[PDB]
Amino acid sequence: VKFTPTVSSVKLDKGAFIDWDKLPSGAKGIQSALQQQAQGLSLTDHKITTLQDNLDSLIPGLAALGLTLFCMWLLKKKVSPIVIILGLFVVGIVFHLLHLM
Amino acid sequence: EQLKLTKKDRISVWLRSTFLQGSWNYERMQNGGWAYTLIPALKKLYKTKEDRSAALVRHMEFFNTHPYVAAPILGVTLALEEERANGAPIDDVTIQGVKVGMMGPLAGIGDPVFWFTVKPIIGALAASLAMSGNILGPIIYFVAWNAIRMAFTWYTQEFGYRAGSKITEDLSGGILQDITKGASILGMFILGSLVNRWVSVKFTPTVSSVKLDKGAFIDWDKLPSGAKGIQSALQQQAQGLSLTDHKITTLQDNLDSLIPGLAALGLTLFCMWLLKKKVSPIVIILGLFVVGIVFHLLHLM
Amino acid sequence: MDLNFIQVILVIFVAFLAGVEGILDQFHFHQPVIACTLIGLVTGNLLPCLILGGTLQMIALGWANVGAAVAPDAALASIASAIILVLGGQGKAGVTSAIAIAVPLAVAGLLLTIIVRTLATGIVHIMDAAAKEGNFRKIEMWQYIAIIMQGVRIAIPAGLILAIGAGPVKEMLTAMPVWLTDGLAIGGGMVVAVGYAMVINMMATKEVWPFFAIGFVLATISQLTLIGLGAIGISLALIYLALSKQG
Amino acid sequence: LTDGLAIGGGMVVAVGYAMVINMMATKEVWPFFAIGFVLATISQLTLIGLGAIGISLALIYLALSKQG
Amino acid sequence: ARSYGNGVYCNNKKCWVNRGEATQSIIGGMISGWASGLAGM
Amino acid sequence: ARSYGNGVYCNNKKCWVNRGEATQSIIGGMISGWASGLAGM
Amino acid sequence: ARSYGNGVYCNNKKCWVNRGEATQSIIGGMISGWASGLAGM
Amino acid sequence: TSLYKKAGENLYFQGSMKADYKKINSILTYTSTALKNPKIIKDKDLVVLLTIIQEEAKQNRIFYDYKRKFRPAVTRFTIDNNFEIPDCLVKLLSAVETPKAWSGFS
Amino acid sequence: TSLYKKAGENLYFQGSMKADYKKINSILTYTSTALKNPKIIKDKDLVVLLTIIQEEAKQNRIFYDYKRKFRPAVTRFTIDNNFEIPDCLVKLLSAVETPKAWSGFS
Ligand SMILES: OC[C@H]1O[C@H](O)[C@@H](O)[C@@H](O)[C@@H]1O
Repeated sequence: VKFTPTVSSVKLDKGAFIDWDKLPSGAKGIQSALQQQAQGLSLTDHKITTLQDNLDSLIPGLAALGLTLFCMWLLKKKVSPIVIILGLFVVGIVFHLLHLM
Repeated sequence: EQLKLTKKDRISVWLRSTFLQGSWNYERMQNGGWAYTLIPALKKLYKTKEDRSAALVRHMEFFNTHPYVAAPILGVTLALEEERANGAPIDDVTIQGVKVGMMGPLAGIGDPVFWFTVKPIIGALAASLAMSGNILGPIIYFVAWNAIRMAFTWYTQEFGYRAGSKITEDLSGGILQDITKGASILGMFILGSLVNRWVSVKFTPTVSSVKLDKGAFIDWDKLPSGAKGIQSALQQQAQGLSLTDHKITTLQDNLDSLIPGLAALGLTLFCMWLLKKKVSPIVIILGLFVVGIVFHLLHLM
Repeated sequence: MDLNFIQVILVIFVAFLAGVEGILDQFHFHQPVIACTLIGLVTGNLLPCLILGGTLQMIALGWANVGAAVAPDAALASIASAIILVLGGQGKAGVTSAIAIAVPLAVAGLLLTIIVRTLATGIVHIMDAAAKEGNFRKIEMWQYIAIIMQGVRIAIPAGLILAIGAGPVKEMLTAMPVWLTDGLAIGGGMVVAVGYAMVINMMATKEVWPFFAIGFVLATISQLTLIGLGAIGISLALIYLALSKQG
Repeated sequence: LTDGLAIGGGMVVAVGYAMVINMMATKEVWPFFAIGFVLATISQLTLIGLGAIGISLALIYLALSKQG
Repeated sequence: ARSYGNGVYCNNKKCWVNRGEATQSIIGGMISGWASGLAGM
Repeated sequence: ARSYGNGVYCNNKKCWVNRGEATQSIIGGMISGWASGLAGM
Repeated sequence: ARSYGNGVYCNNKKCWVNRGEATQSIIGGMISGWASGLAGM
Repeated sequence: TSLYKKAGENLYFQGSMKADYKKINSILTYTSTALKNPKIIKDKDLVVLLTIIQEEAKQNRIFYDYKRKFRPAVTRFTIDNNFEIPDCLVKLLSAVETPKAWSGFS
Repeated sequence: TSLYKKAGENLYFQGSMKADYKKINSILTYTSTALKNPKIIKDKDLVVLLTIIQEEAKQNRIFYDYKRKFRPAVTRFTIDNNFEIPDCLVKLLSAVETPKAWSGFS
């Protein structure tokens, strides 16, 4: 259960990205870029956060666990598993059409 | 009460305790050194030549412990034999009982302290000093190790002599079962970790080298120039694109796909089975060396 | 090459001292730092022998005799490697070949000390016969003889290496194949499984195997250190004991 | 349509997991489910390692329950 | 580089010690020795 | 690439199998099937 | 950057909040507070 | 020349030699004496180990205590018996094998 | 001026002031009364805590309940006693220290 949409795209400050414009030339530039990447500097000047990132901030697999628990509850309510399978296919198609998955 | 062990006799016993492991046969390990250590004491205490022989035969029985923690046992034995020579009713069973009941737990507590705690640290310090060309390393090792050894042996021997079997009845009981249980659990855990991490069984050969598709490698030929090219390469590497157009999979990769350390665990279990089958460990060590050489010759390791 | 009569005698004496402390194991003259540094001092090659001793002591930190199970004999490894390094020239740069040959020499010394510890049984039987007579002098004499024999165990290979002069030593040092060295390194890296097997067999029961499995699996997390794993094991043992005493 | 069908097919397995759990879930074994779920988030642990951990935990629990 | 245990490595011309691996080896040997000694009483 | 389970992926022109994911799927199915079969007796 | 807790950092001219660290701080404080409150009855 | 054969055995196997008769007879006598001791009888683990040793001795073989269990059991019995040991257990302390080499912990 | 000294103590240590005699006498009286209550006697933890408090009061000192144990124990006793509490425990509820500052969970 993976979610595509992005919730925020902030412009990060001057000292947090590599700033390829001000970079040495040749092997020195490659070394500087690798060192800055190792220090944690972003490869771009914008920090994009997705809904999947927010969900994984709590715990990875949260949506999968929720879907499994909902399926358990539906099965307990005498809903046939084939209806649930067809509904899962339909939900996948719809969420793809809505750019949610 | 006229027979008393002076400080000179205790000093002689403490000095002779250096030769505790002089013989070390395989059946009664430290019996000869234990009997040799006590000779001045049994020489002063006993005189009739039947007491001498009886004491010697008594102290030639099986003995084995850590050579340093034998000092309190020596002191307790000195006190007990001094009492026995004075007419006290310590006939034969108390002395051997004290010896056997002390040699076990004392060895089990003294091996980790000296062999695996103090010696590794002091030796590591000395080796670090010596590899850097400093002569101070061996000097520090010798001085510290010998000072600790002699001080511990002397003070523990005196404490045991002045206690006189009291420490035996003071402690020891059902606590040694809980300690053994917890030690066994921790040992199994840590030995599993050590079998996973320190048994080095690595396989070199590759099982497959496939040519991966166009969209899975960086394609350095079609890349920007300058800092833009470096940024594009770093971004593509972050996305998981391979640095080459071929994906090489090794046998070690396949083994780690199941679980890392599988070959080490298998080798350890095979060694356990071989040891159970009365195969001597030295044969297993030589065979492991031979297997390493052969596997290197066959490009397997 | 330059070893005169005095230096040969001193080398033999240092080897005998290392062999004696191999069994006595009190003054630790058999440790690689002490033995290698003494060989260097008596031979005049102080610095390379000191470096070799430090390296071998780092290698031989965990060589401990526990019960009847004997560790791989650091004494012979140290003495033979130092003597071969001295005889082969190339003092500071020859440490690598000495380190490569040290471990097989350690195993050979382990075999030799097993043999000598087996032969000590006859000496102990003679000492029993002496004790049946109350003879302290005979017991002391045979203890001294046992110590002397154990020292001679190491003193003889040193004398043999000295007899087989520097020529053959150098010719075998240079003619050592690389594949042999790499295979020996691989084998030495695999040796520790024997000690692990012995320890596990000592403490293996069907009630503690799950803890072994848990430790083995948790060691696959590279971000966990050994102190952390030990703390986890201690905590698990404490919890198991607490839940077992109430039953 | 093809991508949505692939997403749905990737989501289908939750039904089988739900049936199995419903069959074998009690309030005494839910903690083991939670422990396995959390430990699966460690990507460096393989499935054989997780299975070995589960088997060891079951053995320890049975051993500590037989003496009670 | 050939590994020789306790973090000791050797080229064809030089030997050195990895301090982190040596420390880990010392710690692990200490823990295992304590556990085996106490378990064998 | 569209994922179809058991390490099977398909492009718009080609299908392939990831061997590692396929092996993991087989192992997990084996463990889960054994556990569910033995738990349901 | 100077850390001030709950994901709050400040330069010599600007202050900002790390949202992930703030969320983790809230969650951890919640769990610890619940546990300490219930354990102290 | 029996010592050389014993050394060869110790370097190769366990129990591959003749297992000389006097030691076997002594082991049998001491195990029979120990199994008739009520304090020893109250100790189940020691009784099991002594029975194993006696069974081995009945077939002219020496017990290969590769698990290193007999001597800690004797020590436990001695500690539980107010630090007192019968002569039979003292003489039997030197009747096991206790594997003779190992590789270290690192 | 005793309140200022108490504030200085609370900012520095615990028990560094005189521990005025009236409070100590009241604590002694109520602890003696409570330890003679059969329902309280049936509660072992409350008896232990009251004994600790009484020993502290006998030396003109106030118990520093840095573990925060006394009041939850009194609450547990009250709940187990059909939600009823003797007057001695009510008066002793205000006889501990309960450290006066902390840093938060984050
Ligand atoms: O196990 C205690 C003791 O046993 C034997 O005597 C020898 O291996 C010693 O080195 C060891 O310390």
